[PDB]
Amino acid sequence: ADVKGVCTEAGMYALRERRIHVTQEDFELAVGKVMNKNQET
Amino acid sequence: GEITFDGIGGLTEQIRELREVIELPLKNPEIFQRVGIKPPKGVLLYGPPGTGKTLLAKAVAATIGANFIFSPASGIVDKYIGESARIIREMFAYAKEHEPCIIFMDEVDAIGGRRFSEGTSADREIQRTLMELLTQMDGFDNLGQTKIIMATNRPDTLDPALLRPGRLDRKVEIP
Amino acid sequence: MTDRYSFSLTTFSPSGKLGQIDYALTAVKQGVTSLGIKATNGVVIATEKKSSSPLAMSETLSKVSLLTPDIGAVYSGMGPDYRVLVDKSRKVAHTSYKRIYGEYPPTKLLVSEVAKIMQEATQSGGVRPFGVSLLIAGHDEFNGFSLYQVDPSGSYFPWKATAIGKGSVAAKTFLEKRWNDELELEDAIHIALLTLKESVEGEFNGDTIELAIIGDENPDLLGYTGIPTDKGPRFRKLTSQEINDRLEAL
Amino acid sequence: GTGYDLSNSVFSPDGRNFQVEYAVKAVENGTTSIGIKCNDGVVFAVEKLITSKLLVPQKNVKIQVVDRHIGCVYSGLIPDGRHLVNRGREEAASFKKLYKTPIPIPAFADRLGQYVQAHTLYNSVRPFGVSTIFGGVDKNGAHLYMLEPSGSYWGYKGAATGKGRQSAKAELEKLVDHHPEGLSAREAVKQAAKIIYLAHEDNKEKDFELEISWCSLSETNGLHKFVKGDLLQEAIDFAQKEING
Amino acid sequence: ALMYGPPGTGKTLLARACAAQTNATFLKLAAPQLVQMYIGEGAKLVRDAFALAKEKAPTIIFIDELDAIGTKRFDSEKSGDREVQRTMLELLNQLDGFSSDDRVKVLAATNRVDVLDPALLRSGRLDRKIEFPLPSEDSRAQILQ
Amino acid sequence: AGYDRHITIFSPEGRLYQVEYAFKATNQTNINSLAVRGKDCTVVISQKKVPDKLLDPTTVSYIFCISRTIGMVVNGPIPDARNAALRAKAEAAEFRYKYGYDMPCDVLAKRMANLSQIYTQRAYMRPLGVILTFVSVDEELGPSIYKTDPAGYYVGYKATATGPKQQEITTNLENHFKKSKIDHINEESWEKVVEFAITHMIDALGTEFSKNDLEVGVATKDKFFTLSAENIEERLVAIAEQD
Amino acid sequence: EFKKLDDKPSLVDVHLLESKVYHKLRNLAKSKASLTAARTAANSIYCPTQTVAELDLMSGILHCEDKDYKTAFSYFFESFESYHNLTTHNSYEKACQVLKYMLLSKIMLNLIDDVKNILNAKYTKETYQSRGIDAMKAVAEAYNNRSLLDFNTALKQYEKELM
Amino acid sequence: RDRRERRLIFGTIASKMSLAPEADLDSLIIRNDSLSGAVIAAIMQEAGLRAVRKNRYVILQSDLEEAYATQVKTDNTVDKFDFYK
Amino acid sequence: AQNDCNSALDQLLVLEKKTRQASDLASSKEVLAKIVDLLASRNKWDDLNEQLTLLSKKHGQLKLSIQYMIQKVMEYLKSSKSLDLNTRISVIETIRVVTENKIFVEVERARVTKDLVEIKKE
Repeated sequence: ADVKGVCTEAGMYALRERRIHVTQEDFELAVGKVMNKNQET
Repeated sequence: GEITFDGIGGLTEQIRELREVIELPLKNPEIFQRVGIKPPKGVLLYGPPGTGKTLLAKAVAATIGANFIFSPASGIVDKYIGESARIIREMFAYAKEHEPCIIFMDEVDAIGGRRFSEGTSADREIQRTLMELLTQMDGFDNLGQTKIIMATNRPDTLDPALLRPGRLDRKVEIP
Repeated sequence: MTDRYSFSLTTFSPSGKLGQIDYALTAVKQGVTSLGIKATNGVVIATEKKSSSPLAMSETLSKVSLLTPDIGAVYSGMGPDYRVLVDKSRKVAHTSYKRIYGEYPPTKLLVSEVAKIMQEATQSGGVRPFGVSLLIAGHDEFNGFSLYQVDPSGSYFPWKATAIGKGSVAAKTFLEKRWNDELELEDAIHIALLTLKESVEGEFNGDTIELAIIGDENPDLLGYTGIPTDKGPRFRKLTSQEINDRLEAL
Repeated sequence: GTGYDLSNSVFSPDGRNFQVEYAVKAVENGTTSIGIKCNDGVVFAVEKLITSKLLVPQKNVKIQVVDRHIGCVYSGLIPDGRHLVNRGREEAASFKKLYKTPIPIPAFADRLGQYVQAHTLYNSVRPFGVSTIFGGVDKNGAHLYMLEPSGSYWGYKGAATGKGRQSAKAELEKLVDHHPEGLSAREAVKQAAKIIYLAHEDNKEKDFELEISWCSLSETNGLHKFVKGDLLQEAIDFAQKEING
Repeated sequence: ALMYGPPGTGKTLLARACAAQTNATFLKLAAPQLVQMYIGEGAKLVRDAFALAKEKAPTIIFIDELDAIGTKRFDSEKSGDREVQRTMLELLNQLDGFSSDDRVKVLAATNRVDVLDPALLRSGRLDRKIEFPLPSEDSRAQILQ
Repeated sequence: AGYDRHITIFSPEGRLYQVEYAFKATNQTNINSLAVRGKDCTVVISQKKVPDKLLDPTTVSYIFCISRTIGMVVNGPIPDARNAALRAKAEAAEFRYKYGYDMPCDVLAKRMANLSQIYTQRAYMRPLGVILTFVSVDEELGPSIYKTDPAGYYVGYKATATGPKQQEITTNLENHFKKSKIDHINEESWEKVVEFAITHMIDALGTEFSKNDLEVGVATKDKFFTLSAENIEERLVAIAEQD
Repeated sequence: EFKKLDDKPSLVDVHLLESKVYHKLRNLAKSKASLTAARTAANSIYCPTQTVAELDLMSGILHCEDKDYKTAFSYFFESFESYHNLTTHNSYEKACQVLKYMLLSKIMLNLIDDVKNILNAKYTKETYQSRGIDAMKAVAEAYNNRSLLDFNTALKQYEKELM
Repeated sequence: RDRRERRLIFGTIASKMSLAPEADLDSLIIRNDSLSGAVIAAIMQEAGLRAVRKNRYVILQSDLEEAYATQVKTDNTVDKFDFYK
Repeated sequence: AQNDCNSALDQLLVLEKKTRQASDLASSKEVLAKIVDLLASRNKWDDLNEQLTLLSKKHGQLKLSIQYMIQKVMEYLKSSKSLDLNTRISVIETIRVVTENKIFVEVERARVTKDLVEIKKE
């Protein structure tokens, strides 16, 4: 389910920067976002 | 109202709080308008109805010369399509024409519950009612020459929506 | 007439858990951010000072207590449980060791003595168990500087840095990265202010941090200015001005 | 709410345990007893209920002595009141031996207070359901005290408790005002008797037998003694004169 | 007045006696009939009761149960029990409305006192709270005769 | 076990229901207190009312003199207040024999706190409801105010208040102390110290009170005394002598 | 580099500068996005009062170039209140630049009356007079009378500092 | 709402109502720690409304303070929690 | 000379007891007319005015007694003019019993303001 979330979070980054595709870059940043949540205090 | 405000003095504390929320904006919008903070919204009287709460509600109406609108909350519970929408709407429209006005809601648990147990039997009619009051409030239409005063013995079958500021903000207690 | 309560108030649940220990732990998670660091050239412990009131002394308030001369403890949990526990720990440490072996108990041995108090209290009825967790940071001349965790049940485990309270995990991340052994005590004080600034936001000062170190000597901490006979304390609590001086030191 | 109706070993949010409420209630459900402080003394009087002619006078007086100069009378339930007093007595004997002096009325208030309060920290001991009005003359003046069942107590100028508590405070409050505190100890028997009469008006399902006692430093000399004979008899007459019916 | 306390002594029988003596019209109004699952209609029924009662004066409105102009609790189930808060409230609001004139009486009867909204504190509501005790030797003997 | 409020044991949440309810409704008994520090005195003002004309208000006590020098101000009810008084008195006396020295506020506070905690863990006793403010003018610290509260928590103050006019009292003293750069006012005579107290009191609770409606307890070096009824009016008239 | 070495206080600094670079190159879009990141970063951590207000100064500066004089008004309002409570402990460049901008935003918005109110006010203008403050008063007034002569006059005298 | 976030909400409502050089934010930052954006806006708005019913046209930092302190409590609860004071 | 002044002063201490500050005795213009008119006699009207103004800041047999007396003395000050004219300002700022804040009602209240305001305009 997280692999599906990564793509959708990556997409908001792509969309802001007004691209007509998603890039690899967006996906790394998206993985970083999910890992941040898992570690919760 | 059918009973005087100065004549029921010795109920003094409650009288003064009620004057200051109600009378001053109704007579003089101009002061609330100059500061740039809105006139008061909705007032709650809570604590015993049998100590002479009811007397106070009538009494405030008497001094302003406001139109006193007494509502049976259950009567707002018709079992037909929209009769129940129609009543809220009529009550408000008429308040604006006949402003100043007190809209007095007698024991609010039936138009402003919390749910029976989280379940439903008839406690969705209660929700249909309750969304309409929150909508008028939230709306573009603003309460300041129509005042609504809610009454109930206990605050433990008021909805959390109402208890949140901006649907009631003034809460008078009977001391 | 009088009590008859002897039935244990700590009992097993269908899963193998112990209701009272589970409850008590919720309190500890919600308690004040405390950490402990072994700098290797010392041990620095820091905890949040707080005030009840600006018109209130916080001299009386107890967030860092000396359990035995070379050893300090700090906690997250329930303040009243902490205060009594410190007392039973001080008493047994003094009677049973300080002229029997002629010195303080070793750190590990003192962690076991605390552990026992908490476990008596968990086994036995008439009383509910302690609701606390401690970080016992220490020095003993037969084990160096140490850091332990003491759990509510009295389970303990060795650590070389940790944090407990609210916002622990991330506090450990910053500490893990910045310190990896062989580090000046001073430097560990600096790292510790940095970890806690990121951890606590809204208002931050060194007047809301209470800092103690075990990691110094003065002649004043032999307790006499004459001719040595023994080594004496190495516990020293800093005053607020000294802490602001280390906050100014980058 | 709950747990506080069966226990006392935990604290109500109301600040007042439901079991404690029930203890007060049984006090109002007894008989009337009162107490009058005066300008030299204290006079105690009680309404003793007459139900049948199978009961015997002055052996079911609810006035019980502690020490020598303290007279103790109560409203509520009989067994609670006697056990409370038997404990007072024992502390009183202990007192006298140890300090070679009689037990104070303030001391005795404390002694009682601590036995009641002890049973209101514990769910394993059940407290007392009586209010006891007591007093006397001691080395440090005259005292009227009232002990209530919480373990609340104070010194009063005047006291009533029971069924007839209200009517008694009314009739007392008029008489005390008129006087400086209640005039003479002699006068106080007549005054007392009027108070009992007004208090009877809340009963009216039983007849009563009037019983008074006093402790006076000017007309008894510091001892607790019953008021009987001539003095009681003039007092019945005074009451029936002014109070009609 | 509000009565609670045990019948099985002729509580019902006493109520009718008072009715006969004052020359009141006795109206037995059953609290479960109002309590309608339908809108308001129950509210109207309370008003009609007063209306006829005022025309027929003297009158005792004798209320079988107290469980359906009451028992509303203080919890969040007082939501469900709306119909019962509303029938009651109106009947009281209406009595104090006309308190100076004694035309209509309201009597409620039950074995025992139930949770209710405050109303025992006011002359114009059901002021009076009347207890039934048990008989005694004089009373049993009259009852036997 | 049992339940978490039928006997004293932890709540689901790690809280204790009994200590929080002990904080709340034990200060609403028609009591409001403040304590402020003098230069060479400590002043307490506390409300103290009698609802009958038939209740001798001398016996009515809620400032107690624990020793000849020590005072303890209780906020909360007389059944509780005497359980804490008996303990306080005993502790004071014991201390005096054993350690040869008069009892400090702080030591008494600390001892009572730890004891309450033990009674908090017990399943057949309660924590007392009372809030205890211990006052004197120590020769080992000057004027002192130390307050314990019911959870086994206790802490020292330089000035304190209790009852829900806590905010009002605090703010008036805080602004004042920030300006003057001291938390103790300077004046010798007790009289002027009580006038300083009243000034902040009257403003803050927004009312003045009668002689028999007040009770004022003053700590001095080696004495604690309560002011007679006339003495408490003298002070209220003396500010009004100025007006 | 910054975001995986915990050099998070530095991150706010670079984001603000990254914006200034973008703004000059003519990427008005790039500047807003960068700034929103400095804003996320600033609220991650505890920081000085002055820093926070300084980003808000940039936010109001982009909101004159990307329009919405109203939204520019509202930040510059936030910066100025806070500097009022700092009193005269605000640094010189910061206080002066917000005030230069505040007066300007109103003139474009057509709230001409409110430049004269800033001018009279001295908790919201400070003690400061300089050529800039005199130009804004002169243009806003040159604006009200419908006067071109007056505009040219301010433009020229005031020019070095103003422009 | 973090500290930079609350700060803005006091400012934004404070623009809308009477204000003066007394309307000290520094005081407020200590007084409120992390309450929702709904809650901060609600309170700031109510306090201007309440002052004006107490027959004050002016709003000051003093005015907000006296309104707030009344609304927040009417019963006395000793410090915060049982976890730390 | 002294004796008549004393009967004003001693009778003032009787009046302070007299006044009404709880449900005690009773609020009378009768006593205050004895003090203010016979002190005007012992002394002069200007002297009366300063001493009286300080006395008013404490009790006063309910403040209407004081308000009536303040108007008579005021008419004398105005009549003479010069510094007594100044003295009218001083007196009215010091105490509020003719610019009264205990009640807003009275004709005497308004009158005393209108005369002060008229001299200030002029």
